Amino acid sequence: ADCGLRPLFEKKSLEDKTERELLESYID
Amino acid sequence: DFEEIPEEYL
Amino acid sequence: IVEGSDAEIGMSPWQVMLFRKSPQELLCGASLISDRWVLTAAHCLLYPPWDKNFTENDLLVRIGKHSRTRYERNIEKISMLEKIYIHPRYNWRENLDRDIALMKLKKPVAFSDYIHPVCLPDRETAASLLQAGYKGRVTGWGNLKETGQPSVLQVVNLPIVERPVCKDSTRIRITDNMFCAGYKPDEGKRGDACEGDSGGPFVMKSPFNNRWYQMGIVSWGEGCDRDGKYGFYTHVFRLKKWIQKVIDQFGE
Ligand SMILES: CCN(C(=O)c1cc(C)cc(OC[C@H](C)Nc2ccncc2)c1)C(C)C
Ligand SMILES: [Ca+2]
Ligand code: NA
Repeated sequence: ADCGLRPLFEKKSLEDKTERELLESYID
Repeated sequence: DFEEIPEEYL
Repeated sequence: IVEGSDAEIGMSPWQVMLFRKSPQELLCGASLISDRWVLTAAHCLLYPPWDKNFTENDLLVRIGKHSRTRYERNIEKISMLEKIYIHPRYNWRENLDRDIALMKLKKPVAFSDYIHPVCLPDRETAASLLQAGYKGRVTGWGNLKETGQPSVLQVVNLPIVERPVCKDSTRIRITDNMFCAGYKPDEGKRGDACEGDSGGPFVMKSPFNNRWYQMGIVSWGEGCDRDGKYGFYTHVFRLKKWIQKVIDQFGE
């Protein structure tokens, strides 16, 4: 239900240092 | 090298 | 992890360390998929050519960790194994096809800021994210080089590689239950899993729903971070009917 949502990141709307690199690779 | 864990778990 | 970096606190709260009871040593990585189930590679538990065949009482799982070697008091949780389930068609004789195993914990683990399960992909997840070029993240406490050991959990992001390149990189037979990841020599960037990282998760953050999915499990590689070689990962979605079969039959 809350799988995959990290308490210290997604739950608080904070991003880790390199998740943007992943997002940038997801071109659609 | 690994710190010992508590007894309870062994 | 070769050529990665230190993880942030709580960055991979599904990360699990498989710990040999005695002698005390890192065996493998793993991941938390619910309060009682841990996912890993079958070869972490069973690989007869290396005289490896672990049973439940040989191991512990350590959840919530960041430091490799310390007992992280009031943060980590240590769980016993109730039962191991290895894929019945795990092909250890040839190429580790279907390199997957589930471990049921004796008791539920309490979630916390440092302990939280990862999602498993459905068909659409896999179709959307398991594409060449798309990057995932591998984490672990394994070796820093093919030939030290990290003080804290390491992370590296690696792109999924086109299947013909994967195939052309090795003499081992590749199956549809595997994928490979890593940079090509001409890409200049580096990184791989290494000894000790087996069984850990390859995760991707869905840009559709903001959730982390475990797409792969660290499986086999020839060396670590060698140019022109790629690490291989068990394709989790392709094995999801088995995962679901096990959890539905044996879950609480
Ligand atoms: C080439 C023959 N095999 C292995 O040597 C092998 C057998 C086992 C049991 C593990 C292994 O690699 C473990 C290694 C830690 N895995 C990596 C994954 C991604 N990158 C580097 C290493 C490699 C298998 C059967 C294909
Ligand atoms: Ca080949
Ligand atoms: Na490589």
